[PDB]
Amino acid sequence: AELVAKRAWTLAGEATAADRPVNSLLGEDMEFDHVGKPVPVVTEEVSES
Amino acid sequence: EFLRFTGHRAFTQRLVLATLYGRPIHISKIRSSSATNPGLAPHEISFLRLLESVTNGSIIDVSYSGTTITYQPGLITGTVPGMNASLSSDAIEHVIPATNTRGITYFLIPLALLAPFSKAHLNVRFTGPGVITSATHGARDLSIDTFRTAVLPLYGLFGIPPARIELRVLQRSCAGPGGKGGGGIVEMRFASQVRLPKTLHLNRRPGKVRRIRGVAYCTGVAASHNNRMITAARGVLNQLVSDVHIAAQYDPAPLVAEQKKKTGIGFGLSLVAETSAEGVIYAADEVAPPEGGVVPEDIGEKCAYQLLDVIAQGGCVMAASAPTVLTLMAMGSEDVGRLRLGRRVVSPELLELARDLKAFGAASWGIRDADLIVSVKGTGVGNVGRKVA
Amino acid sequence: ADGKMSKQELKVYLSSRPPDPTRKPEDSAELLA
Amino acid sequence: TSSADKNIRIWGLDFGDCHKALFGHQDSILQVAFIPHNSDGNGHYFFSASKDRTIKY
Amino acid sequence: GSQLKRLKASLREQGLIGPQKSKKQKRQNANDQKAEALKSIREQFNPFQFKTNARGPKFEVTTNVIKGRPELSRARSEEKRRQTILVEMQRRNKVGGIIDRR
Amino acid sequence: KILKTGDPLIFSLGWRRFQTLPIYSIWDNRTRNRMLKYTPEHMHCFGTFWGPLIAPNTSFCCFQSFSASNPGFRIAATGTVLSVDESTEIVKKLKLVGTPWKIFKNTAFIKDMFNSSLEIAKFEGAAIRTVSGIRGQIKRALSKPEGYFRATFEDKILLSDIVILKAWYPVKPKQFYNPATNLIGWQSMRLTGEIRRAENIPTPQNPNSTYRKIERPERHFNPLRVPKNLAAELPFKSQIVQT
Amino acid sequence: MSSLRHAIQRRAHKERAQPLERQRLGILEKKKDYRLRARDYKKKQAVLKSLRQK
Amino acid sequence: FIRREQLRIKKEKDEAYEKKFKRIIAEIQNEEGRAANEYAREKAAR
Amino acid sequence: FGGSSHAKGIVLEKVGVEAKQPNSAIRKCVRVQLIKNGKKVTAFVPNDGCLNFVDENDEVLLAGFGRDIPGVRFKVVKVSGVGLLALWKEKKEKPR
RNA sequence: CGCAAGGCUGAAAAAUUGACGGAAGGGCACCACCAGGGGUGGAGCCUGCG
Repeated sequence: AELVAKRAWTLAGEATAADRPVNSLLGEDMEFDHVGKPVPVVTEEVSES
Repeated sequence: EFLRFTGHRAFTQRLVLATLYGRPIHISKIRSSSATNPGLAPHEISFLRLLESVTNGSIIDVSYSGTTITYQPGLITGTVPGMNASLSSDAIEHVIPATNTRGITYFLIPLALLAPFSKAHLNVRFTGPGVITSATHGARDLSIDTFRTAVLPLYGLFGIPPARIELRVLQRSCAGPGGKGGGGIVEMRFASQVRLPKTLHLNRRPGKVRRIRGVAYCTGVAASHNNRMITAARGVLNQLVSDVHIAAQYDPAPLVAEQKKKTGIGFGLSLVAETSAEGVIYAADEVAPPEGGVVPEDIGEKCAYQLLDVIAQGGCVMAASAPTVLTLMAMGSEDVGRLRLGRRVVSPELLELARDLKAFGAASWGIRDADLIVSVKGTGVGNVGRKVA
Repeated sequence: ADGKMSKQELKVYLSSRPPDPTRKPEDSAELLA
Repeated sequence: TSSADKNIRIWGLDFGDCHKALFGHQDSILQVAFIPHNSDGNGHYFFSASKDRTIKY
Repeated sequence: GSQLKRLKASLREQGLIGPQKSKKQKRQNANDQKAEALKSIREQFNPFQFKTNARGPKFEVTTNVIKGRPELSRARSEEKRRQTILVEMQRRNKVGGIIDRR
Repeated sequence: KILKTGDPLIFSLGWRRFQTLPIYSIWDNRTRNRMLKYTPEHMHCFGTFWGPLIAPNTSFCCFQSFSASNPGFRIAATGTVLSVDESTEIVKKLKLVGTPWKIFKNTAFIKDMFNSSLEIAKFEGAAIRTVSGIRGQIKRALSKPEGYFRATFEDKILLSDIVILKAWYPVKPKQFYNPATNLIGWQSMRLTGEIRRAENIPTPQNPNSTYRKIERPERHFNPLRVPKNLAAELPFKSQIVQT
Repeated sequence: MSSLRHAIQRRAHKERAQPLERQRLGILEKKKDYRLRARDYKKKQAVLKSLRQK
Repeated sequence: FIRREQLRIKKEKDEAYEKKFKRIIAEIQNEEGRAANEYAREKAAR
Repeated sequence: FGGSSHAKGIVLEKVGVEAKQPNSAIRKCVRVQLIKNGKKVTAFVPNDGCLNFVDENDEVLLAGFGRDIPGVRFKVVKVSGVGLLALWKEKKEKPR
């Protein structure tokens, strides 16, 4: 029954915003690329140095 | 849950053989007699934490009383960058707490004999308050120098080459206040993972003990202590050997957290006698009491007397490194390997190792005369997971 | 005291690597040049 | 241990580790003395007298 | 006043910056605290370590002004993320663990 | 036939014959172990199943059904055991697909991708991409329509474009294990085609996924449109002459 | 090389079209059409920058 | 935090890979070219 | 090598199995150990997909390479008695 | 490959030119005076900072 049933939205390759439930991204653990350098936050060791 | 063991004797040997053979164990009745502190010891629960950290898929379960654990082992992965660490060259951190009385070689000997059977490398880094790099009074643990240049050449005999072993200390420490404490951090990097260890043969007589080299270390005391120890040890061994040479090592003090304190003030010595024949070395160690303040010449005479005792006693390997070489001989291929033990060398720990191997499923040992030759049939397990490219 | 070993024996023993067991103006032409 | 290099040292007398070298006088410290009784709860206190006309508790 | 001038005046009051005293003035000082005040000086004259409002309180009630440390709070939050989120990112796929019931 | 991931397979490996359901995964360019959906024709892919552990470099055979009424060539796959592990790291691409809403010069607002500002705040700074090849970055969640965001792209995207975000969702294999006890008797798990033909459900087919022929008109662009103030300010030798 | 590749190595990868629920918006611009669009815009901006310098 | 961690890990991993494979290709080319030049010298003397 | 035209060898380790780009010559090269003499030489598998047929500890015939790492002299011709191009063309199965 | 790579050790000065001021007299300032203007602060919304 699992093999014949419909694929989950994570197992479908293209998940638009109509398929999944509302805040369903917060329960997942995915990796993805980011763009650009983040800004370095000033920490106390940085200010001390 | 399946296999059943009792008692707290040879606890790390039982867990390590359980990991290597893949047989789930259940060790019951750890401290039934002790009413004050029953259950697991802190060094034992920290070894459980380290075993969970370096393995993968192992399930360890300690009971409510603390006197029974069960252990279903998994594979020894090591430091893979997806599960254990972030990078492949990254050292897996392990902290052991301040209430630790045993030396760090209590953790290193099972880890070093469980490390050639891993998938990736092992890059363990022992930090924390309770990391004593010295010998203990304790259960008379080896030092780091004793451990290194006394037992890692045995892996060199088995074909796990010591060109890739990197055991380095970054701070050194003795016990300090009572037996508890430490502070000196180490890191061990096994990069030499073998499929099957070679079936070695120690049979020829290791007659002429050619030389003695050693290490006398002082952490927190004056640096004339090792000079006085060298003069004592040379005054004992100059009746017998022209070349005894003992390095002197000195570290200021290690600092632990409470606001940091300086702990681990002590000094000790570690002699290694090298026989001209083959990889045969006899080692002995002696450390100051962590509260006593005894004479360094007393310590040098004590370690020289222990070294002459082990030289008189041992067939080929001393009884401190005899369980390691015997369990690697059991892990080797399905042939017989022949060790030459002395008749005085045979110990209750060695006998308990034999009982544990027979209980686990390795073959028995054949004992004949030549000191006695013990012959071990390998079981041919090796390491389970390795990426055959 | 004669315990001071050597730099070579220090390099084998007190290093991080454990010791393996399987070891035991003449002439005018040149001056002008 | 009161020296002529203008400081006193405190050693632990098991392993003889210096607890803290403490530079405390402007001249060469002549003498030192503990109070012997810990009946009053202060037996690890000591006086030090030096060539700069000072005692220090 | 200026921050430079008030720093010089507070250090002259604490005696850290004043004129070179003679041995007789040092005799008077040994005849007749300052770290506890130097901590307050090094906290007061470096006011950007902590977040303060300029207006003061909106409605004065009398009943018996550092309102937050952003540097210390950011370092504390980053230590919390090092202990949870980076550890889970390391042990993405790590099965089994020691079940400590005691 | 090709052999799909998820569909069961009888492995002859060691002394054991066992039916298990594997996961076929290519090693993408030696980076991430990406999960395929079929085995490649005439190519070694990695597989991953839950069975007994065998020391590696051990060859194996692999069948589909032990039936005599197979008209041709019962053995399906061959190979060798690469390694053994627990908790494999198989990974499948999940693309979050969205649509532009308002398009400025670079910053475009993208609508049909997320559902809330919480999800956008999680995916802040992520590498978003157009189908055309324009890269971009998710910048900020948008307030008034819940679920839209602002993403600054590389150049100007069009309203016809599709804006994708390529995440990698991990896929764990199932822990199924049939022994093929043939002398006693055993239940053989069927394949997906046999299941569909038995219980009468058609194969899922997306018309937006089936390939079509694309009628591209020849792209002609507008001529240059010079502004009036610039066209009146530039000098005599380069003044524009239009009757 | 070129003789060390099968016909299935040589086989072309097809291009997907615009979805049918979205075909009214025009054609789905891929890398080729994007290259044409970017070439025309860079050419027009080069002429306009030279006119602004003049 | 995940941005900073992933960028640090990506820089360290790419640097380690580049260093390791520069070493490997240099050692392989060195040994193979040494044996090839020795064989060309021993063949040209015949 | 030797006096013969082809040498035999044991595939010790496929070096460059973790290289990134698919048809890199570091990806294609394989460290083998010749039987007759005992030395470890490096040899090219002719193709990156053809690398998958070369397993560890397999008897491998290798010949010269006559024409990205210039100087690797040998190429793998047969693996375990079956020609490697035949294995790649899917004519024969490899006897193990 | 060789040197670097051996622990009277155990965490928290210079000056003939230097150190600090005071009094007098100048210059400048919508962080000063003077003359006015305008915010914020009252109610609601919300980015951000703590």
